[PDB]
Parts: sequence; C-alpha cells; structure tokens
Amino acid sequence: TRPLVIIGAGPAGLSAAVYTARAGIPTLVFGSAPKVAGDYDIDNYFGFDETITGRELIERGRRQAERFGAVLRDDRILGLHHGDDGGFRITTEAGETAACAIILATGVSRVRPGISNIADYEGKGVSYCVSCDGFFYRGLRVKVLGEGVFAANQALELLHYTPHVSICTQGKAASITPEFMTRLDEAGIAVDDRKIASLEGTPALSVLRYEDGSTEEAQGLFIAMGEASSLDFAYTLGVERNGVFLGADSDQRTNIPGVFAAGDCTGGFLQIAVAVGEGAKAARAAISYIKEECPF
Ligand SMILES: Cc1cc2nc3c(=O)[nH]c(=O)nc-3n(C[C@H](O)[C@H](O)[C@H](O)COP(=O)(O)OP(=O)(O)OC[C@H]3O[C@@H](n4cnc5c(N)ncnc54)[C@H](O)[C@@H]3O)c2cc1C
Ligand SMILES: [Cl-]
Ligand SMILES: [Cl-]
Ligand SMILES: [Cl-]
Ligand code: NA
Repeated sequence: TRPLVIIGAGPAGLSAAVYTARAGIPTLVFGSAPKVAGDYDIDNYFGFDETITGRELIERGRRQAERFGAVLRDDRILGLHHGDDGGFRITTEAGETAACAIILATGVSRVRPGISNIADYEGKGVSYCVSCDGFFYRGLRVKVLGEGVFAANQALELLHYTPHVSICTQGKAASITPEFMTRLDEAGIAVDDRKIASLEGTPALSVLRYEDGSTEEAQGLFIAMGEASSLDFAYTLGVERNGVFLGADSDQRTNIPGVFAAGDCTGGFLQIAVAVGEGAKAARAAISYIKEECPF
C-alpha cells in the first residue's frame, strides 16, 4: 500500500506535494489542469511582482513538485472508499489502487444538474451516494444524471442493486470513454442526451419531465455530473461537511483519520495564496500521520 495519495493538481495539492516529497514520502498526485491554468493574469500571489499567467504559475508548481520526486498523473478519480480493511481504496478509470493517507485538494469546480425543482426531491428520489442509498432503490427504475465516465461508473455500481439503470447526459455531449461504453453496453445500460426540465411525483419521485414535455418513469435519480467532486468523496468516506465545503480544522484534518482537506474545497477565501498555505499545513499533518501510521 502507498503511504500517500494527493487528489488535486492545483495550488493546494501541489503545495502539499512539494512538502511531502521533500520530507522523503513517496508522493502520488492525481489531477488535471485546474481552471486557473489558462490565459488569466495572476497579480495578487505573493512573490510575483510581475504579472504571471495561471497556466505558467501552475506549470512552475508542477516542475517544483517533480523536482523533489512527486509523481503527477492525469488520471481522474472515480471513487474513494475505506479499504477492507485499513487505508483507502482509490478507484480510477484505469483500475484500482490503495493508499494509507489521502489529501483532498479537488477544488470547487462543479458541473450542475440544471433541474428546476431538484431540491424538492432531495431525500425523496434524488440521491448522490450509491453505496449509501443504492439499497433503498433495489429492483427499481433508476436514472443516472451525467455525461462522463463518473456517470458511467455510478451506473455500473448501481447494478449491484437494480438491473434497471440508464443514463441521461442532460443535453450534454457524452465524454464516456469507449472502454466504459463497452461495459455499459454489456450491462444493458442505455445512454441518451435528453434534457430533464423538472421532476414529478407526490409523496416521492416517480416521473421525469423532459423539456419536450415527454416523460419517463423513475423512482431514483442519482446525480453524477462532470467529474467526481469533493462532496462525492465525502459521502463515501463519511467526511463531515460545512455547507457545500469539506470541514477541516486549522491543521486541515477532517473527522476521518488519514483524510486531510485543503484549498477551495474547504471553502473560505478562494484564492491561490490561501490554497498554498492550506496545502502546506495539510502536508505537515499528513507527514506526522504517516510517520505514526504508514510504514511505506
Ligand atoms: C480563471 C481563474 C482566475 C483566477 N484568478 C485568481 C487570481 O487572480 N488570484 C488568486 O489568488 N486566485 C484566482 N483564482 C482562484 C484560484 O485559482 C483558486 O483559489 C485556487 O486554484 C484553488 O486551488 P485548489 O488546488 O484548491 O483547487 P483547483 O485550482 O480548482 O484545482 C483542483 C484540482 O483538483 C483536481 N481534481 C478535481 N476532481 C478530480 C478528480 N475527480 N480526479 C482527479 N483530480 C481531480 C483538478 O483537476 C485540479 O487539478 C482564479 C481561478 C480561476 C479559475
Ligand atoms: Cl501575482
Ligand atoms: Cl489497521
Ligand atoms: Cl415533494
Ligand atoms: Na479553503
């Protein structure tokens, strides 16, 4: 089992990776280019008296982490679960892997579902965590909302509870890879790009209303838009939330041992300067955690 995985390759995850790798801990970082990493002027990050682009600042962060031995991977994470037993099981598009300690640095970027009355059906049909709520919809007709590999994997997990699963990409282009498409086809899980306008049903969800005015029956709607997010991981790990953010103490510890959180996903002042300090503090906490708990 690896001692440490960092999920996130923005300022928080990279600042943390620099510190952990310098302390001699084999460091594996998962993440892709953050949203800030484009042609945007950064002018308020300490130490840069001349304008630097987000793309270039992040690129220097990456070279900095690699300089001290951090390995950076572009793999998207699909799920995080407590391992059986001990440490954490990390689901990626490529397969599985495992880690003794996790630093969550996945930011707050989120594809939104775009359903006018979705809030009316929270707890009554609309769910998020499959391991959490899947059993309640066993044998039932369940729709997964989302366009990506995350949606595809959530749909496949749902098969543990019901054979009656399909995916709606909510008007978006699907970005499901051919390997996942194969798996969906083999399982009889259909994918279409219809757009759900609203939900219907009187004690609970029973009908999806498409922007057409056409309808489909479903008693379960699992939201899985875009990429798996900090909230999605929180649901499966049992990490306590603070509104839409992860709860973290001043040392970036969550309520789950071995799980730390840093950057935008702990939501205060959503800035590079802030993320870089949280990443550093998370690293310090992880390093001492690993020394007591994870031999390597
Ligand atoms: C255009 C733009 C301009 C900005 N301008 C400024 C500015 O001038 N000054 C300033 O201080 N701040 C600015 N910000 C805000 C600043 O970028 C953020 O506060 C900062 O990047 C937070 O860093 P982070 O590491 O917490 O998250 P992010 O930068 O969002 O990075 C999150 C990381 O998580 C990874 N990730 C997420 N989900 C997964 C997954 N499922 N699997 C694998 N990896 C995943 C992402 O790929 C990314 O690598 C700007 C942001 C944007 C977008
Ligand atoms: Cl700056
Ligand atoms: Cl143990
Ligand atoms: Cl209702
Ligand atoms: Na924060």
